[PDB]
Amino acid sequence: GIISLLDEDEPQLKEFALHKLNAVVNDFWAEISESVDKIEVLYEDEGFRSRQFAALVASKVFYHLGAFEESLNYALGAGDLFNVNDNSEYVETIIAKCIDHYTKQCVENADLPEGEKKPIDQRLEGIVNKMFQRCLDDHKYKQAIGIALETRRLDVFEKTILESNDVPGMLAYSLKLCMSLMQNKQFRNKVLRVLVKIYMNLEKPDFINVCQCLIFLDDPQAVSDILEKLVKEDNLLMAYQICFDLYESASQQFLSSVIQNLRT
Amino acid sequence: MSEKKQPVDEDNWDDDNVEDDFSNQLRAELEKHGYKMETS
Amino acid sequence: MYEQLKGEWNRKSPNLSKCGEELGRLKLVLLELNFLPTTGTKLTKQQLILARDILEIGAQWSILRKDIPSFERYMAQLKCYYFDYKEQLPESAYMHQLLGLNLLFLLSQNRVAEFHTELERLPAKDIQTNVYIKHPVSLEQYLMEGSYNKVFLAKGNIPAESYTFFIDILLDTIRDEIAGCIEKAYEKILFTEATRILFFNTPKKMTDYAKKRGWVLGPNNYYSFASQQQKPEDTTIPSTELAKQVIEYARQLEMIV
Amino acid sequence: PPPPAPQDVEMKEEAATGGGSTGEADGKTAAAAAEHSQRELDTVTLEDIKEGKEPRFVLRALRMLPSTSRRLNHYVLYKALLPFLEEPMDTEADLQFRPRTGKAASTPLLPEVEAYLQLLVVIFMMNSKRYKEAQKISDDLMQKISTQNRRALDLVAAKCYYYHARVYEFLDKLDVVRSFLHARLRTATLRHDADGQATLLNLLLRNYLHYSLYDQAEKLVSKSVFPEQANNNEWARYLYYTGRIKAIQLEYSEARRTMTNALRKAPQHTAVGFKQTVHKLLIVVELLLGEIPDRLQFRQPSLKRSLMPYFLLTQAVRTGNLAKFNQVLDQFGEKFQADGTYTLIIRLRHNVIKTGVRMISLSYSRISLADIAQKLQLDSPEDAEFIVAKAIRDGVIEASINHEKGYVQSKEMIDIYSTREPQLAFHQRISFCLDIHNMSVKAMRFP
Repeated sequence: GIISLLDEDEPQLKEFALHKLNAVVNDFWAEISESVDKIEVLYEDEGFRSRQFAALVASKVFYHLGAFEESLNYALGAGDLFNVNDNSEYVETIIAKCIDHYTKQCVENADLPEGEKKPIDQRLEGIVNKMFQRCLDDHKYKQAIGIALETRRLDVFEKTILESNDVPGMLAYSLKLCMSLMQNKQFRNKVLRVLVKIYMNLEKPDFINVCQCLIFLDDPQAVSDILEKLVKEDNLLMAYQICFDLYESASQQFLSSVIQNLRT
Repeated sequence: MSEKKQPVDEDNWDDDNVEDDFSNQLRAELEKHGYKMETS
Repeated sequence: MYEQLKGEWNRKSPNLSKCGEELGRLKLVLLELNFLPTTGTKLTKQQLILARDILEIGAQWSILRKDIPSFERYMAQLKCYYFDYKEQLPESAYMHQLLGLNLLFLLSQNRVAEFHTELERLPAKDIQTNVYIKHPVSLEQYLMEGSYNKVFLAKGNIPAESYTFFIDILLDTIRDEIAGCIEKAYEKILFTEATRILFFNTPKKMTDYAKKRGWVLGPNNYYSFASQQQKPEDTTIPSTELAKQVIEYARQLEMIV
Repeated sequence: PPPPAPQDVEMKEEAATGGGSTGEADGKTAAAAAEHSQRELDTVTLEDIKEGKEPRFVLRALRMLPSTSRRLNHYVLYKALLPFLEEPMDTEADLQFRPRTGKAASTPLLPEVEAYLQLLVVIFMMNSKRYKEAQKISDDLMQKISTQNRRALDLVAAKCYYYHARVYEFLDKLDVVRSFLHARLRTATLRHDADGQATLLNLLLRNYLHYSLYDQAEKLVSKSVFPEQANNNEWARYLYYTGRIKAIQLEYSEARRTMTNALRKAPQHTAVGFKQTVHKLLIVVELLLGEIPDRLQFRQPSLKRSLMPYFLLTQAVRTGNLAKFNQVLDQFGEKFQADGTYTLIIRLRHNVIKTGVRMISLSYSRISLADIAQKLQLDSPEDAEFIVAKAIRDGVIEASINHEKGYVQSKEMIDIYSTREPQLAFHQRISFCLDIHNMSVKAMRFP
């Protein structure tokens, strides 16, 4: 019975009222369930200094009901209490479905790749990279590669190779993993080339890198890159593998591409 | 079968409809009825 | 605690400046501690006891001022204050008639589900005591009878308890079905059934009521010559939409095979 | 000489039922359980029926490598409690066979309910269910290995939540278990629907019509319908509780059909008075209709000791005696206040007047007003015009008052012949029939 207290527009009793709200919120579920309009009254107010916690008790009643776009609105207008509060099933279920909204948002962001995409709250992705800092400090390669490709985005994936004093294998098995599952080529080309760039600029010269992108990306420029370097340091026991792979694996017209790049 | 609340809690018997109809209605069934015709 | 707390026992409400200054006072009372999360050191509940009683008399001062959302505000509040953890709530004699006024307006707005939820939240004292709830349930016998005679026959015995603002709404909520069947400028007078509105032979009060917002039926007819219900009697055009039901029925056959 | 026999067959209880359940649950998904794993209900109520005993089956539980063959045979051989119920965690943490955690946290622990000492082990059952509720909470934070709690242990889980109920009731009420329930709902809302909420919602209404009253309106926003109704027993008594609600919400014409439904969906037996005592307060709504037949078609003589008020009460209903009214009230109002009966005492007069007006209305095309004022114990012709309008009150059969002095010019109403009103409803009759054709389609879909 708190809409009687919601008759008051002074917030100086509304702090006591919201402390009542999260106290008997498990009993009075149907109290707010029609009072959503007055929740929007105290929410859209620019003078009510608890519109974020009004969005949280709105998160309570739409956690009792389970609405999605409401949780998107609480990602919007809950702000700080949407971000730092993350140790509860009450918050992790609704933000879990908001991460699901984010992964279909990334589906949208991979639907059309040239500008003009749908707008993104900086907080729905703020919880993404905030939960991803837990993934970086957790340091598990699942935690890196999973969220790095859930986003279908090469920036945080580029940042996943920048983690701590390990990665003896991501920089040699990452292409293996990405080829072992891939379905779309539209961004696979870019992932496959941005990995072999840092594999050319790895601490170790690798061979599976161009051994894979030379046949799944078949660049005349990359075969000229490995031609250029593996001739440039003047060793052929290392160009052994990939020149005899140029004949042994590759097919015709890629030999045409490299014979464009032979003498130079 | 304890259903969680309920454990806490033709001889003369088909005629009961006729009898509860006839409790205070024609309680003799004839001793006025055989004597109605000379009332009027 | 915190004086001018009980100082208006005889000069209760001549003024709204007194009652508005006590609105600010009670505002600060609500700002004093909290509602009910604190129980131990029982004096911190005894200010809630005194808060219950001064909000009882504040509801008296707010029902004197003829205010609907403030009085139901204090009714929700004092209802939750009788929904207090204190098993040791003493005899507050305001409870009987504040529940009486609650129940009175609660029936006056035609909430019989709320009438019986009030009956079922207190089955104990409503057996033989709580006479200003036991008298509205004799009134519920009278309205179980479907009252138009018994409104006057029960208004005979509520002469002075300041129930006035809400028994006036009871005299509002007395109904108009005979006006919705046979009235609207002529039945010579419908006086002898104790209906409150249908008294007062012809002042402009019941002339206003016999011409109130029209003639409650609506279109195509008056009650000077009655429709006897409303005159719907449309057609069997719905044979065509049951024919539509046949169409999607055959669709659902096709979905079944 | 009898107790060496449950050493054989009470052993084969866990062998056949539990061993087959766990082993056949390790594969063949959703035939993993629910072909003899949820034989659990009557085979484990029977375990609490079919058969010192208290420490024996609760020692030495978690051993190693799966030697429960030898360990349960030790439980057999040993027939010749302060840490003891916690010893299935004190031998070692269970650490394997996660379908067995709730199973052995239910089946050995629960026979103290039937041992009935209620003093020292109900708090130990509280602790054992703190362990089992630690499983319930920790299935999604620490047990990211496979399903094993929906497909088998959810149907086990709702049962042992009824056992939670059996423990929590015998001392007190529960409030923390309600938000705990709605959390259990949130981890069963979108992923895999369990009854669960409806279990402690039956308990919610069961203790709330005793002690809280706001919550039917919270059911209204909480009415996730759950049309699965697999047992139909829980759903039957669910209809019973909400029919008590609509009786106290004074909804009667809905109550008669939904409570007759709730009766006819009880296949129950055991004429101790389960179906009978639930059915009496069921057809209290027919006592509130204004119409009720003679209750000879409803009585089992085991209910007779309880209905010693009730038959004379329905006599008072069919009659109109105020002496019988008040006498049945004061004398025979015992044993029903424990169920709650005093909302019929206000409107038994309405029951009288509706029974009378039903008899007279279907009896008489035209009646007169100042003689229907003397059919029953009426008062006056103004009371009779009053009660004619109150006899309509909803849309009853045509009764126009002859509005000069002819008292009433009522007649019977017509056109129910066979013309459009039945064929207005037969679309919905065969809509129900095509719903049963959908039941035939799903009958084909069951394999």
